[PDB]
Amino acid sequence: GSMKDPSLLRHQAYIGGEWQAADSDATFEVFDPATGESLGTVPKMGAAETARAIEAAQAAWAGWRMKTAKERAAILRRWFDLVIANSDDLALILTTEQGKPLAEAKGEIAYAASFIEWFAEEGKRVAGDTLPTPDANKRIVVVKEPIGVCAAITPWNFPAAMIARKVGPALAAGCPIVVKPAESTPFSALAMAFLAERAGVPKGVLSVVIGDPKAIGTEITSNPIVRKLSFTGSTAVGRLLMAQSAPTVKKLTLELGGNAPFIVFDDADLDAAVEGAIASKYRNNGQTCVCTNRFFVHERVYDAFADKLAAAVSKLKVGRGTESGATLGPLINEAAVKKVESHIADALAKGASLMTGGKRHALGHGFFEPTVLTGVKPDMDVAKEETFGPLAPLFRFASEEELVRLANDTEFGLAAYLYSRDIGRVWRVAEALEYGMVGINTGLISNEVAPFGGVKQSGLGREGSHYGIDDYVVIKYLCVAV
Amino acid sequence: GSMKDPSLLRHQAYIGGEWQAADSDATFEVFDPATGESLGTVPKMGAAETARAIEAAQAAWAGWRMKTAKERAAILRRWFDLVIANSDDLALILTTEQGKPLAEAKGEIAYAASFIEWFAEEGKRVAGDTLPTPDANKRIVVVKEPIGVCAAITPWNFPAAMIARKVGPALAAGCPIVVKPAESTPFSALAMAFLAERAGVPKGVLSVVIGDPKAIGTEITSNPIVRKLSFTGSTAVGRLLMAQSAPTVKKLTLELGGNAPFIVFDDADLDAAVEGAIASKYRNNGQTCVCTNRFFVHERVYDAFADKLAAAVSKLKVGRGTESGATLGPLINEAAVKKVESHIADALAKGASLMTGGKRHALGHGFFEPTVLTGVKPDMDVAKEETFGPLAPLFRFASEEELVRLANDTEFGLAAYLYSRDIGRVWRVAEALEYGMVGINTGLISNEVAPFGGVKQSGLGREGSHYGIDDYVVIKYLCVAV
Amino acid sequence: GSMKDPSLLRHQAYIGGEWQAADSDATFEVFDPATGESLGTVPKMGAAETARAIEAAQAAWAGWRMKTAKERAAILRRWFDLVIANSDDLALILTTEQGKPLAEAKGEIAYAASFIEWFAEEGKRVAGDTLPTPDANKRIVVVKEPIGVCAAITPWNFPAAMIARKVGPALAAGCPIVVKPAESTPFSALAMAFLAERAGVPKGVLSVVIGDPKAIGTEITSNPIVRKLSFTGSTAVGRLLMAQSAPTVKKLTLELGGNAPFIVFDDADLDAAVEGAIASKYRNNGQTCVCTNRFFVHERVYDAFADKLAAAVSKLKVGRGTESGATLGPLINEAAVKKVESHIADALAKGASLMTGGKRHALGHGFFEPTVLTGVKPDMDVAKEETFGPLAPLFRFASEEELVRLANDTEFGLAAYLYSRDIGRVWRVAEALEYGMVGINTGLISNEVAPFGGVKQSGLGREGSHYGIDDYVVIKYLCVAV
Amino acid sequence: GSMKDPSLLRHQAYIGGEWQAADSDATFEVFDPATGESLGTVPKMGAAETARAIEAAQAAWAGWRMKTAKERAAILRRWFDLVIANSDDLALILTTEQGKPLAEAKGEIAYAASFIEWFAEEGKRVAGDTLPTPDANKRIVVVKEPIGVCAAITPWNFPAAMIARKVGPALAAGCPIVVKPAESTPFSALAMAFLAERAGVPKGVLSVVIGDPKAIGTEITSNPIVRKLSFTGSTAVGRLLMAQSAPTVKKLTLELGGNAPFIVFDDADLDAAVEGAIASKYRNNGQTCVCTNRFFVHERVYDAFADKLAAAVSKLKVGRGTESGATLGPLINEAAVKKVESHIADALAKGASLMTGGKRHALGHGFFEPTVLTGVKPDMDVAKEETFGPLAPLFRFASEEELVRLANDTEFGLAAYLYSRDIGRVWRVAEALEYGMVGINTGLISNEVAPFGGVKQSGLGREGSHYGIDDYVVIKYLCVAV
Repeated sequence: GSMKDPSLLRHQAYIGGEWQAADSDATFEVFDPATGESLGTVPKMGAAETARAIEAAQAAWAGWRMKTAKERAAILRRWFDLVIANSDDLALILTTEQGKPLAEAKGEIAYAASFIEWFAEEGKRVAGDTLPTPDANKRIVVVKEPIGVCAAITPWNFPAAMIARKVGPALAAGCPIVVKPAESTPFSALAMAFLAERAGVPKGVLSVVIGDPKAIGTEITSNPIVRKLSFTGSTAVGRLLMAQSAPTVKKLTLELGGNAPFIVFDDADLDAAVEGAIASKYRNNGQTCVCTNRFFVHERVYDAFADKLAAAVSKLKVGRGTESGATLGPLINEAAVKKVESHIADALAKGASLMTGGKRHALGHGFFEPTVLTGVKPDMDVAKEETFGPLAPLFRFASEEELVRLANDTEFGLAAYLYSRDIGRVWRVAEALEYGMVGINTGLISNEVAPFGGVKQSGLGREGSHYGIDDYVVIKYLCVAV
Repeated sequence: GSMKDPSLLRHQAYIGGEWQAADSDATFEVFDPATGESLGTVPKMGAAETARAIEAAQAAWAGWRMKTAKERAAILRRWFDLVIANSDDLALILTTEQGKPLAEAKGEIAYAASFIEWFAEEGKRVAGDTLPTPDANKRIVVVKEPIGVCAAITPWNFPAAMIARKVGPALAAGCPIVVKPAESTPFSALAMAFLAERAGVPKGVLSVVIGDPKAIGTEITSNPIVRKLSFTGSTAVGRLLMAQSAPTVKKLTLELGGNAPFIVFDDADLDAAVEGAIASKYRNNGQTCVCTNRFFVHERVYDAFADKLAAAVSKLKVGRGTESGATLGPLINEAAVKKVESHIADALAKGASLMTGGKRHALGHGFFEPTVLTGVKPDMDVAKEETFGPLAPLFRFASEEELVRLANDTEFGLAAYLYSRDIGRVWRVAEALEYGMVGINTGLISNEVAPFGGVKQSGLGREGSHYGIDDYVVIKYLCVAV
Repeated sequence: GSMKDPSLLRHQAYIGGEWQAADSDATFEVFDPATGESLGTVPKMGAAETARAIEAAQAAWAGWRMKTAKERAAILRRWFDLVIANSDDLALILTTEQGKPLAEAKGEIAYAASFIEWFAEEGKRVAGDTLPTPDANKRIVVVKEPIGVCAAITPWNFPAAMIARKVGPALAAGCPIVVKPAESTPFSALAMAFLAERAGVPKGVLSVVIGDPKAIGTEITSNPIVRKLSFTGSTAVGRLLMAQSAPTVKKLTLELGGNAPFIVFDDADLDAAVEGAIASKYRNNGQTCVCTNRFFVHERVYDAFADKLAAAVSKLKVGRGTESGATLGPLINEAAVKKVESHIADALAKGASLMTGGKRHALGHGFFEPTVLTGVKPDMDVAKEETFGPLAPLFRFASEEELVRLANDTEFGLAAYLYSRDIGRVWRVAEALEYGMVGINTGLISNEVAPFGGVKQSGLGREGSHYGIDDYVVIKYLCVAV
Repeated sequence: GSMKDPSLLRHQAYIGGEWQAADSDATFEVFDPATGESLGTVPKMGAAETARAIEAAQAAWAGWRMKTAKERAAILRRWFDLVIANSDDLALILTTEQGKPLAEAKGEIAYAASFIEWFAEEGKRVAGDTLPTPDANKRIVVVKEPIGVCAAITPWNFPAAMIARKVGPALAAGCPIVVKPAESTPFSALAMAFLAERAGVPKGVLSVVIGDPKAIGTEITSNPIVRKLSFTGSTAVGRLLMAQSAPTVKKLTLELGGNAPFIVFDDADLDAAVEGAIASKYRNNGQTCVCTNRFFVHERVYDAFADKLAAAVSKLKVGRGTESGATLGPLINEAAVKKVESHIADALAKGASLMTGGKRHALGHGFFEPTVLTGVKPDMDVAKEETFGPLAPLFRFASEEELVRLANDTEFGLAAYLYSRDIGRVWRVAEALEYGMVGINTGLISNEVAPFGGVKQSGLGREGSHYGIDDYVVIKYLCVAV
């Protein structure tokens, strides 16, 4: 009702090119995380409807792959344009359902938009090889072709970007895709589906399914038609999805939990590290995959860094995403708040000091006071688990050799940040760090052209860049007798 | 004992760079598939020995990865030369335990060697990117680094080559590897470990563990130290290994089962076709992963191809691998023979016809008569199972639409072969075929410069070429503030 | 004149981002090649004006290269959109000043636009390297940066497309460019430049200089600020420009003359070969760099091919470009008419038989009759020179060995065309052909994704594809102590 | 004389696979630059002898290109294996003919051999692409093939490594090569040619021509058979060869002259910067092309740098190459000595001061005292010209912005060196420097895996790395109708 185009808010799922309600007419409700008020209902679908979405995708494949990359890119770039054109609404829809301040959601829409554009262009560059033959009577030619029907289970913390990142490459490679978005935040996904429809995406090529994650998830992983699956969420769930895809040996991309260390050295520019700490810890209220989970600060600047950070934090305003000056929104749901409190409680019981914040905000719901902790030790839960909230735990380190042992002492290896001004120390530490991504004197590393992903328990594959499309195609060796 | 160097025949496993028997002193016996005799005993190890193997690898990693690509190349190249130098003995050991003729045994050592050399060279070429930044204040640098400790489980059909194909890339990358080879053929695996040891491979970088396939398998898949696992074998086991590797989200390479179509068209050169048929079918007594399973012949040339194939097959000489003039050795075990008999009896029952062979060979043991069958229809078992024996089942087709349907009518998609003279037809059929590898006017396609692997249920990833090494490295994004 | 945007027609040059007359008010006239009428005037500049353009490009470079690839892509994309939006006007200017039919000029405007788009995207993908080091205390990083001020000299046959193919990859790579279009068709370049102003290309980044070919040329080649030059035209002038460019060791793209053989084999589809002949021979009245210069038809199908070619030639309509249905415009000038005459007269004199046309057309001016010749032999002038007109010289041949020798008996090696069905003969002949580009069973091969360029005396470098931007960047190796 | 294999010293040229004296039986003499004592005679050949070597190259091409890359690699690896095994004598030949210390000569042998190895491996990896078509009816296939007959003209500073830098990539590409080495140091070329003959390099594939620089060069550049030319030497000669090659549009690789700045910033590790000064200024007695020509040291560190520099120069023992402890052999000839003295006198005349050296060494001939100069300004000769002698001229600088202007105030741009410890500065400066190669906190940059070459008047193309082979091959685009 508050949009230039209210038909962007959808209360039906998108199955095989058609807008539909659940087969049983079951629906669940979606609430504004800041106010708690109802935003309406969406379908509560399951295995049967997902099966139809998968079949449709299979039936849509031959016609979609038969197009040139240039043609697919004409549709994708039309989709891109529509996303740009409806920027203000898409952002409002997102802010309302997910929480983040309008400025951040407009960032997310432009961010999302750029993945569509990037993969439109990449589609035209998926390239094979002609190679030198080891046998004179033979020639070697290698081509690439879409893998088949793709599926993707996206999370709630970036309800729009996550759709573009997973839809973009599949369609660009010549694949149809079935997407199950997060139950918390389905509107942003459906808003994308609707604009993709307008752009001229053929029926079946794109499906957004909404309902029960075990029912839909189970169908996706057991269905032999689905040849590749992408999942961005918790490490725990990702391990299970790998197990359920094992019977049909699916090609997997897994984007799992992190535990980002953010390292402020002896010789770092302190102010800039503080600028980069606010960005890497407090944007999206600390709920991103890439968010700092552990601060490691050198003895010799610990005291000075902590003050500067405490100051910086106190200039951040908490309030509803639609209010001006507002930079920290609510935590997504009730369970998110209880997690932060748990980490704070564990730290306090183990000897930590509350520098600032530490409790729920008076505005209620998901709002939580930006928190800084000092004297954080590695026996505390925050050393081993992700907070997913606005909490800055500061560990102390003495030596570069101790740091690397500290930073790496974790199951996960997604993002990592490092502030130092010495060229040789930067490399030595960056190289030693078991992480897929490393920010060097920057707190913001995410973009469309760089390969995004983790190592170790943070999963498999890479999204964005020229590396992004690789997982969505499969390779063919042609050995030609001459 | 008929070797220039009798110490190549090993009866102890190679753990952490130490020759050791099982912790409980247990053993199992290896037999000669051609003559039934005893080739000796090897350790029957299990979990605990594999665990020490795995820890040894981790202990060895820091040192091995800190060598330059060139320094690693030196050692691998010495191992190459040592494998070349000891070709005859390696060929004898291989024939003795596996069955294949000496010519094919020597063929494999040569093939195995070229992999070692190839990856030695590739290691010096594993490369990252520098990409144009989307932010003026930042710089994008991409680097590649070893994933971690690797594991490989290899089969018996190529008990030397498979070792080079999986040890080679790992080491080149900068990875240590634990290798559990087939219990039917362990000596080939050990002999190269022995030659690798002499080449200067430091202790812990290579292990060859021998014994209980389930116990050793479970240890490998559940151990968190193992970050990537390669497996070549049956699709049924591949699926389970992917399930078992899930709790740790390991990088998987799977070279699983196939169901190769050999395709003879209207305008094929029949004499060339028959030459390719014999080679793609009767290599290694039909026991390669890429062996023709289903012959599809066009109705115009069906009777002529059948007569020419039948005549050629009947002139092939069956004997023990060491016997000069013999081109067909034994099937590996009793189970293999019975499978071939089952496939024949099945086809015969359903109305097919015997053209040559069909029975077990007078020499007994694993010796089976090279067999050709006409009148084979898609309802017969061999249409859906791999034979892994010297059986040419001739199916029949009329059109180009029909053949694509029939050839792709399987869960598998490894190797396929296509004989036709029309360029337009060649490309058309090569694109429509869902296989990772396609021979065009040839029946021999396997080399070290071409990427080897399948699609669908044939597996994940590629081996050989510049593609082979990518699954042993992990990529790192560096965002550098400017 | 009679266009939606009359201001698209330009009568001033674009020196350093500002529209200017010659320093000395001098001009020269431009005439319609179909009807001889004065189309208006354009400046007659030289060394002085060219030096300001060059000096302007250097002043603009710092601010242009400082933009992200993303940003430059946007500006080029705005230019792309305008080129598409104004497609109809830009066609008529092109037809009016060059002569080719409207359908063809429209086709060229799209071609031209597809190039702007392509390099907009390639600009974002110019990539360097991180390499495995051969000395453990060092690290190798390769990066790529714009070369510097570029210059381009373009021909008259594609006066829209050539501006796109040279301005596109330059600006995309971070490079400024000074252009001198063919003084026979300068409006099409000026129009493009005008739309680039509208797109927001910063003053100095683009310059279109018009006037004395030799003075602008000699100033381009003598000036040390021009670090790279791109030339598309005759081999004669290409050889001179390389020499003039030696004292500053410029980077050179040279797209020179060809002598394209059109090869029709024994077992070809005759009807597709005729379709191929029409498009490769008579499009833009035989005035393209890739236009067939010599037909080689197998003895066995000579008459059959000649008859069908004669029939299809007669089906073409000669007339002015603005008239509907007209498929053949005039030859761009009188000297071009005299070249065609010179070639025909020589063929007859040495024994060739005329089969259609052979003289100038009734419409006068540049109009010449569609011409086919038979009994053509290697002693003829057309065997060694490019006609650049609607002349189809048919040569005879009796074998594969003989064809390769005939097709290669030339100093040139740009485009070549081959019609055959036998997979084995295609590869043998395609490989044996000393040409940069080979069309197989097609007569049209020009597009944005493929590397366009020749070998031998046809020049150096490649335009388009991902190879196209590479000559516009210089590579820097950074050796970094650890 | 005193060499394990006295037949490595050749007094005859190598033409088309046979050792010949000139047609006219003319010769000229080769002296030791440390004693003046005659080392023997070599043929003084001309056009006629070159022309033959070229024709023999054209003849040998087909049979050389026909071999697989692996087959060519086995021949190149035996040549590698013969250079390593005979490195002792080859070093001694090199010292004797050129001057540099025995130990340095050995480093060059191992350096030259590394190139042979690298390209043997690279030849196996020359790759084309398969690209996504913009037209459904067509397929895009790109292959690479050898360019044809290659010529190389090599200088004296590296009489062995330069041979291998040009021959390796050529033979690996599938080309034959005619090499004319420096008239002053021909024995390294000839010894390696001899080894190549023994290695199994087919006759005609490699020729080494000795005689009149002007006569041989002119034949090479005028002959249309020669389709590409690789040159390393002075910029002046480079400009002439590009002019001479213009009538036939030859593909050029030009490694031309430098003007390297070694930059010592405020925050450098001064001891390490000295270790890099010594390594970049006095290696090969200042006679390398990547030699430091201009030292730029910051105001704060100026004094302290100079003191430490002279303090390391005193440890450097000038002596004949065979004497133990000799780290500085003689310059090549009197003309080089006259040049060093020319700069020193001009610098003194304009204000500079002598720190150490400044005179001819007692030993005479072409030995010269290692010289350091303080108070050098831009107005001096050594500021614009290359010394090619042991002369460290120390320039003073204040701001960063100033340094970039001074460092780039030259037409040349091969190597640059940069010492600084601030990550941000290293990147800002290294990006701003107009040079093909920049060394970061190191004086030694040259190796086989990195792209070697310059920008601006320093030439065209790259040597070593995967980029090295690209200039030896040609791109063929195949547009296949399907």
